[PDB]
Amino acid sequence: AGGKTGQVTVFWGRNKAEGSLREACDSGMYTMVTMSFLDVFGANGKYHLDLSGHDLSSVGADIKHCQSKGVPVSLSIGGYGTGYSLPSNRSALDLFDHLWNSYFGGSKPSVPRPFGDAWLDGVDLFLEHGTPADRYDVLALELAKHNIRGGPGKPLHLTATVRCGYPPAAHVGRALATGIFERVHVRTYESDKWCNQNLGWEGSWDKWTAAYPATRFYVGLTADDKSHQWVHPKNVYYGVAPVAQKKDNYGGIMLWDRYFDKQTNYSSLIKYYA
Ligand SMILES: *[C@@H]1O[C@H](CO)[C@@H](O)[C@H](O)[C@H]1NC(C)=O
Ligand SMILES: *[C@H]1O[C@H](CO)[C@@H](O)[C@H](O)[C@H]1NC(C)=O
Repeated sequence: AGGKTGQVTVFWGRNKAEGSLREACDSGMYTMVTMSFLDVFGANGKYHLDLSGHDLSSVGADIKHCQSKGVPVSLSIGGYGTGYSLPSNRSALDLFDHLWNSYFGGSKPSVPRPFGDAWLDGVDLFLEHGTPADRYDVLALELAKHNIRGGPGKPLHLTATVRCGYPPAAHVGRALATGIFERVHVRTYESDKWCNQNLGWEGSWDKWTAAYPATRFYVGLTADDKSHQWVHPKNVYYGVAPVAQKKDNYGGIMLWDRYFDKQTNYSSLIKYYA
């Protein structure tokens, strides 16, 4: 049976008023910060990073500062938008190259590095949109092969942030089928009828965790106390946390997002139940 792990992953980059990345890591509330989102990519070779107006000039320094404090920083690709797809093996490999040379251990004269010499700690796949033609499995495998634990490089935490419902959309299922994802953040705060904190998340949680034994599962909760899917701390303590932790592959809690958490201080208590 699983149990508390003390792990709390939070999303950052959705609202410039949420403070700098450095501030997030300095709060001592998170064990991982995931920036969002690289929202444009595909078979045409055009890539875009959208951090909602945040000052990009200081992100590199903040990333390194976070890492020095033991807080890894990841980059989520995708999002709720419609500007991305990965319809071929070639497009998947080109995206890997772009990520590698722009944010990780790669270096190419023609490719600028948004955060300078900072080297990110992971990649999260937030694939709201996709088709059976997408090849996220090819991208995932390449990223997994660069998760080095005993050689020239550093660990790369490969994750996916998915909808509550099981089974997942085909393109997500194809990627997860590789079996090499380290963590999956199951969003239980979407309005999805039959599958959210109000009703059905537990059943889906059972299916998700059982289907991917090698992957650690995080319960995704919203820090927006105005949401109909918000879970009061006392209900996380006596309900959500205990139930989620019954599974052997429970990994922790994911929070959406830094902005909301900053306004409600949700993690102040939640980090103790994770
Ligand atoms: C694309 O990659 C997948 C997985 O490696 C492979 O099964 C498929 O044959 C590839 N498509 C081709 C033939 O380029
Ligand atoms: C949570 O703590 C912060 C500390 O700065 C405080 O500003 C905030 O008002 C608190 N949350 C509430 C009750 O709004």
